[PDB]
Amino acid sequence: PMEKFIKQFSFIALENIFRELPNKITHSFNDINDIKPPKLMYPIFYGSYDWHSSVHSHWLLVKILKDFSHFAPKDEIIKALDSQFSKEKAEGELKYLQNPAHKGFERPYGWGWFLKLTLEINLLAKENDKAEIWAKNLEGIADFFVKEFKEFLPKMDYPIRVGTHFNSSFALYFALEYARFKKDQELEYCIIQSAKKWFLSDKNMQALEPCGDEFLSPVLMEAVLLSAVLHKNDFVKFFKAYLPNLEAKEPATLFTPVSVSDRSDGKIAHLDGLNLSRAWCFKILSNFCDENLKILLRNNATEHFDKAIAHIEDDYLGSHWLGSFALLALDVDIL
Amino acid sequence: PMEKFIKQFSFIALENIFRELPNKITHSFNDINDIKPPKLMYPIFYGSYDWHSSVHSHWLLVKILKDFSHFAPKDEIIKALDSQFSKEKAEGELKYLQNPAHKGFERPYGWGWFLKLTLEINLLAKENDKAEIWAKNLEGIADFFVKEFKEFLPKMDYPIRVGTHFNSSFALYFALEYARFKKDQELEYCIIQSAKKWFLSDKNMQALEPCGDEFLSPVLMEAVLLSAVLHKNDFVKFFKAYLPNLEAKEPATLFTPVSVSDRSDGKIAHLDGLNLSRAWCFKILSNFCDENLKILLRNNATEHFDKAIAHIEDDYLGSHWLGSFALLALDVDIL
Repeated sequence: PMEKFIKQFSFIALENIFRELPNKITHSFNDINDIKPPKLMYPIFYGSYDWHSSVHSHWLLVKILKDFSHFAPKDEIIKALDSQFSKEKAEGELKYLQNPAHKGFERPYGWGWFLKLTLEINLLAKENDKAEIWAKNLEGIADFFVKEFKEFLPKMDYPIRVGTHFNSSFALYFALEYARFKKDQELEYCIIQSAKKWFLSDKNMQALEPCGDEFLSPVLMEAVLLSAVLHKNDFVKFFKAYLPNLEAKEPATLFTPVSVSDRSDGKIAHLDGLNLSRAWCFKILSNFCDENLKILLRNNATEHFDKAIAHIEDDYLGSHWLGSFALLALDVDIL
Repeated sequence: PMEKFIKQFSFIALENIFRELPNKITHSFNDINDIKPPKLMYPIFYGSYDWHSSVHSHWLLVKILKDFSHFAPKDEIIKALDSQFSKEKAEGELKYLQNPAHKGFERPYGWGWFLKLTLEINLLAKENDKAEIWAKNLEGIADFFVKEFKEFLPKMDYPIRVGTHFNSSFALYFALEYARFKKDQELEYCIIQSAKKWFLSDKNMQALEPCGDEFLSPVLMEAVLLSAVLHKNDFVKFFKAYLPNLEAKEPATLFTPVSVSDRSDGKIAHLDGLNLSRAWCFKILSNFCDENLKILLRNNATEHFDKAIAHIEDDYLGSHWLGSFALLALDVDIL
């Protein structure tokens, strides 16, 4: 069952990381000469349509290598990642990141996904010596993003709730996993304090969702971050007041997989990812529920997943990223 | 009182529209040679930090020329606009827009602001012979955006609510003004039908605002669009059920000017614009209210405006755009 998915995910992500065109850059500069093709600006992450999608397509391959290598073109993936994760190319990425004219680049979606990639590489490095070299070569970029989080989070009086790549909860969820693995107590504290400051008074959520270009659910992603930030007992109480009518399938929009009118439009194509990431969030949250609601949410997750899984290769505007959310949804630890 | 502001805004905008650096592009391409400095990609709108801010800095200058010329450096503005709005440069912008590899560029914020610019030029062309020529030279670009709107709105099953440049209500508010001036009945119908479909069931808004990078209020901007879409008596009934506790200043966030922790960060700097755009929206909405709520919202608007107006020149990350929102708020007809 996973066999078909892993083969498909492998093919997609391997094509993504090397595919140069089409591409979209979001690039600030104060020097007219600092306008170059992505291949030169981003020596590793130039493919997969944009920088952050290339990062998590690399993550998808690392995750497949760590946990699903029997289903995957293992040798091809290892050769591909080896030529990508070199010291010189990583120094090129760090050079772009550390240039003051590029301040704010990829905040926070690329930051969180990069820490998730670094985390997955370090976990693979527990058994694979090549991944220990990859982890060493990418350490400087990871340290850059950790520092940027520590510098920026204290400035955030307010969260960013929208279900696009600016979503605060998504990026901090991954940064928190990274922080706990690295035992970065200061990053962990910064994230926990920020989440509590922003979200602890949220209750009886309206959930005006989805919006036309969202690939994340504002209310679910926030709950998922808080499921890692709060103590279990505290989270269960918070969650019951947060969405108090879930057992009646309310708010109804969360139990209705979203419609996708045109997969050839880059923004509307995000809504396929919403059905996938809703499935992912529902599975995570199901582990904090009593048995009846647990199964209800997992059934809901499967209905959302099934509405999107068949379309992840319809268009490169989907296939350059949807595989990562499909695997995230599939791989949640069911407890 | 307006005198200081108009001379200030003119001073700011004339520097903006010709200032090349720093700059930020959001640029998609399917040809590796299609990566050029903004001055070549956008022969008119290469300045003022980014394409859409350049467009509405041009609007600010046109608006000043039309309605505040006694306070303005008219000869300098006319000379600047004359060299900007040439047939050759407009054809260059249109060439970029019509390239299929650039599909979706600047949707919808740049679209609405360009139609607002075109509207103001066409109004100025009733009295100024040079604006007649500018309007002819920009007509192809306006026609392009009108066509892209008519093509895309039927695909939007869901609105975009976030208070950033993806905000549907902001862009459609300006596009609707343009449509009514041009007597484009189809564009008007598209907008009205979209707004009704997206928003008519919204009631008792939670208003989890602001978020950290917003320069628009989701709930207010939506009400402002509906104030132009619905008949007055329908809007009055809708608005009362929409924010039922406004007369008791609830939700409290709408009566609290937002905090701006760091004006040197491009995203946090948006929060200065939010205080200004809230003031603008409150003034518009006050004209639809009974005397009690009218007075409350107008006092609230003044406090929001006063919290931001002094900071609009603190940093280029603000001055490349804040003047336009200051003028919008100052220019609302109090009825």
